[PDB]
Amino acid sequence: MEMEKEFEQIDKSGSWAAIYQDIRHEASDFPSRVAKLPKNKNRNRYRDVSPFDHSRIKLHQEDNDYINASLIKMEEAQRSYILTQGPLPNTVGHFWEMVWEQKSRGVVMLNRVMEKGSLKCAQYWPQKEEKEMIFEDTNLKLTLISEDIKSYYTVRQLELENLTTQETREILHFHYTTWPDFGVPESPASFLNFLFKVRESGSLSPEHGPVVVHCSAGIGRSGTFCLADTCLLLMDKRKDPSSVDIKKVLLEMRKFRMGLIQTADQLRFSYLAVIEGAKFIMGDSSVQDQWKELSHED
Ligand SMILES: O=C(O)COc1cccc(Cl)c1
Repeated sequence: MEMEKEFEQIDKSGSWAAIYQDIRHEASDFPSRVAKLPKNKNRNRYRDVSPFDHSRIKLHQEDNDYINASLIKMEEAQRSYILTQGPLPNTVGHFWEMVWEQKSRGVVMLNRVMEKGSLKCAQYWPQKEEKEMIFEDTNLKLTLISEDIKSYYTVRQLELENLTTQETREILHFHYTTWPDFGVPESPASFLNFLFKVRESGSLSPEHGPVVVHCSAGIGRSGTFCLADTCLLLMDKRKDPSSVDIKKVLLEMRKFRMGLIQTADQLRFSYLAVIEGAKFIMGDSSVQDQWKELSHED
């Protein structure tokens, strides 16, 4: 079925939980043996969220190459993403090693450091220009260059230096600050405005390594971001945009990391975002300005 009227049909029939459970039943199951080795216990934030062996990112390090991160490679859309957990106190150095080794330009952060009164990830970037960070275990230095705080999100320019070679690179940090503690946003307008800002920066393009996207576990909000991006790219590429099947795209992405999209509410929101985004893309370009306005980012 098409998307927007499949949507109206699930809403009127109140069957989002059943649609979502079908996806959970059909999703791939692949081994994650490296993640479960005892030496890696303090490298995993959640015991039930692990990367598959076949798609895990390997650190370039002969002692222990493990990080809880997965490469999602979308063949038709010609986009790749790295999805990862929020860094832990003992993995912040590994995180920036991965960014360096995979040649990523952008990092997309969809959570706040504290939510629901508990810590959801480590403070893994510097908050003041004059107070840079040094990661001794991986020999990297990280400096804040500039910060632009808007109503729904913040963009930071960072400098990452490999202290072994004295090479330096510019990394862009895209921080969505307004996802509610419970549930999903009422309107996808600010999330789509945010996605388009990431796109406009070059961070998702083939001349760079894959963008790194994370939330707390790296499957729920993170899954919503790449599912919406990939579906919109396919609708632009194809002769028949109504042939994009969001459930089939989601199952393809779940070949590469478990558990993407964590609730039936997140699934419904993903439909909403793709539907609204397909109107602003057209051929209607003015819709982009509309989202910006409706997002009240100032
Ligand atoms: O389902 C659960 O309770 C555990 O898995 C997660 C933990 C934190 C965040 C997210 Cl999205 C999932």
